[PDB]
Amino acid sequence: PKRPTTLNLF
Amino acid sequence: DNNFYSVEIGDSTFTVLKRYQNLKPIGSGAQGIVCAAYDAILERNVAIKKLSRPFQNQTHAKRAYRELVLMKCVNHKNIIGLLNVFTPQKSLEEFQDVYIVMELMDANLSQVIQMELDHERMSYLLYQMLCGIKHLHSAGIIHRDLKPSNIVVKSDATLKILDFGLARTAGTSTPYVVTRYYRAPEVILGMGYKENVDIWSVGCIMGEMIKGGVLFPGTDHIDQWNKVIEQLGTPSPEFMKKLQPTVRTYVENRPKYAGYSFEKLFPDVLFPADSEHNKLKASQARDLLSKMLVIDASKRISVDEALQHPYINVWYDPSEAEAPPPKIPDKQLDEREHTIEEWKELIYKEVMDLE
Repeated sequence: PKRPTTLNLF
Repeated sequence: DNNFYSVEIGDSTFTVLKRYQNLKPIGSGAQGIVCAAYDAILERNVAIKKLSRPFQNQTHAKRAYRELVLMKCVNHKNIIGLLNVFTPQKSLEEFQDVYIVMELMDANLSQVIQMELDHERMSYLLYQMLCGIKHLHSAGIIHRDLKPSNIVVKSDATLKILDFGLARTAGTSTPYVVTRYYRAPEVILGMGYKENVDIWSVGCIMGEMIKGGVLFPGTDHIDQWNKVIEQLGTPSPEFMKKLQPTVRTYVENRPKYAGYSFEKLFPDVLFPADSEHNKLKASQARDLLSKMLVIDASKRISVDEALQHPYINVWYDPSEAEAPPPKIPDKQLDEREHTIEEWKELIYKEVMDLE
């Protein structure tokens, strides 16, 4: 299970 | 000519090192106003918290000290980074203002609450919040005011906690300084508190993330208690017994409530599709919510357990979760009264040391 490396803050 | 310089931000004056440029207003802490700024030397954004004559007052100085001290010795990828501290004034006689420079994240949790996280995101953010908090607790410090606007994130999905003005060791010893909606029962009803007071806040925050809105809105300090019991149902008598007698009467007088189940508090519609693999499940989330959001503190899960909880521990990494505690110079004990002037000197030495 991979850690996310993105988060959409737009 | 000189080292510092001045900009008016609305009605407020920021006097800072010339390295710091293009201040913009962004916020406030318990104490303090905060600007974003360019650090022309490191070539990056930062945040500059101004504290105005913090020695003005028992309160202001206590908090200022704590925040100075804690910002220094704390060391974790999930706590906000110290970068700098100063004061433009040139002597204990001159001395009046403090500035703290910090990493600038991208947004606070505001911000995330309205967007629809996948489980892996939601769980990961919590996981990070908890590592942060396990760091603080590991040295016996309680944040006390966790809440979306004190938690910041970055678009690579990392997360840190912020503001240590209210942070200190375990409770008893003034009520209305924690933000209404995140007040644990122990805090609402005036019984004093242990570290898992922070757990309550985490539960509210998590709940907010899923709920899309504040978990226990609460139209004033007393109504707050209504919102809690309306949802979780009436605490046990075993719990009532621990109340001070004056507060106990009010409480036992409240209308009784069964409260909803977490299944009804937090139904599937609210959650994203369940995970590819196993533990990232709505029901597992429910299960964690149900051990955090628990009125009776002595029945409430700790951070350690929360890290072990199946919904969270899928990211578990000991070098993040079991790092050495911050070392606090044993001087600072988050309680002792001092004076108009004793404080003024404490902070100054403390800024001086840190400059």
